[PDB]
Amino acid sequence: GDTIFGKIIRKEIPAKIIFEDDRCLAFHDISPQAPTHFLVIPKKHISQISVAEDDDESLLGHLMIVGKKCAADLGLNKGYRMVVNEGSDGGQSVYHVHLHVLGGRQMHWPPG
Amino acid sequence: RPGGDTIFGKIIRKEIPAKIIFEDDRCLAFHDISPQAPTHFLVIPKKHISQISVAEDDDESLLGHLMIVGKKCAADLGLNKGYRMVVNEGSDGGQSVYHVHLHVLGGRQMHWPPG
Ligand SMILES: O=C(NO)c1ccc(-c2[nH]c3ccccc3[n+]3cccc2-3)cc1
Repeated sequence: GDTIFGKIIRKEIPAKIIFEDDRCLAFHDISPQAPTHFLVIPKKHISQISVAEDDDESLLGHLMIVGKKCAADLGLNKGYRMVVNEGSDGGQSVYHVHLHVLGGRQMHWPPG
Repeated sequence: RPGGDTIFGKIIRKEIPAKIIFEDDRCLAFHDISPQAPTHFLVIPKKHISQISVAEDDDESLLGHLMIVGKKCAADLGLNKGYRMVVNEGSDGGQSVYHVHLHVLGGRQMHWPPG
């Protein structure tokens, strides 16, 4: 059940990597919807947040902490929006869990 | 007054009413008063963290717990077709209350971009 995000983690295709550790990867979105638009993904293949396990909690929190640290480092001092999409109604484009982080512009309401 | 005195702190302490979905020792899930989708609820920590930008490293498991509770709640509410989770930070993010909150929206097709 491989995805393009699997290929990015395995370094088989190019991505502009912002941050990496032993358990996650942050990289700029190829189809950016704001001046800054990046993704934070687990290296573990969790297909969708709906199937995340209880013992994934820390890992999921880690994505958010890394995301907020990356945002600060990228100069997003007026704020930002974090997004996780699930399933068809959520508009989940890739069946590998991913945290979007968008900023550098006013984000509007509703959030889609 | 633990929880702070944002509206969310008052909800945690049952000083202001809310439509509560789920509660444990770490968090509270309740319906949003100005819903942007057929289902729209919030998951908040009971610990007052003002915004994600000031979360501590040791808040990781708590932040994770918000998402796990969010996904469980979405399932329990019958959002079978999916949903969108949102955290807003600061002015550009449209953050309305300075107590960290995970929005969970579903029951309709969500569009792109997410605002
Ligand atoms: O000024 C605001 N937004 O721009 C604002 C933000 C939050 C509340 C608010 N949100 C609630 C969400 C869920 C349940 C109860 C809520 N609530 C009660 C009183 C204010 C308020 C009201 C206004």
